[PDB]
Amino acid sequence: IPARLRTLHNLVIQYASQGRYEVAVPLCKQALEDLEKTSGHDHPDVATMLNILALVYRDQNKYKDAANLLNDALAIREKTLGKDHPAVAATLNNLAVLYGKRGKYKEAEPLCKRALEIREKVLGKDHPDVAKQLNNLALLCQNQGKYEEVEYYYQRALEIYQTKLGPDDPNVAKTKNNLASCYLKQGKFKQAETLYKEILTRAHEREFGS
Repeated sequence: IPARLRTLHNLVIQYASQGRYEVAVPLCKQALEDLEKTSGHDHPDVATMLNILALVYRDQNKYKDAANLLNDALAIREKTLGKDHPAVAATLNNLAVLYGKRGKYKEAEPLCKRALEIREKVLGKDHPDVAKQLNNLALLCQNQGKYEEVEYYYQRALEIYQTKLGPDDPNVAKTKNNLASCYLKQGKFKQAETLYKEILTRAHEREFGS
């Protein structure tokens, strides 16, 4: 991300995190206006700026306002960076999240799957950004009740995370809790209780010393 933009990012998110949207929002909109003046609309820095203001709106739960901006950012990024660029998968995942926040889980799912395929096609089927996207897809299938698909995506992500980061990785514990719940939802008690035992024991192990 360009340097003068992330400084603005830090400043605006600081304001947002104090609930001071009356300052965060004008700063983003003016910065967007001034960016457009310098480089015209179809420029990566404009998409980046739109993503910052979409985050601020999301932080206020203005979900449809945020999607409008990211839909604009997505078209910019596809034209300027390409249909398979990682930033396009980033913008697709955020749109999947915003549609899901409006109960529009059937619109969300293609967007999230595309972001997954983009990340596999760039980072390889084993990258942990793929696991992260898998966790995001799993959560969306859960809100549609597709528990066999949830369990598949969580297993894939647990395997990426645990074979590629530590067994003591925050995400490994996070993905194990998610999958454990999903087993219990399905009635697969002995699979659910196998995972729960691991979580407890490893937690006890972490606090205890050598």
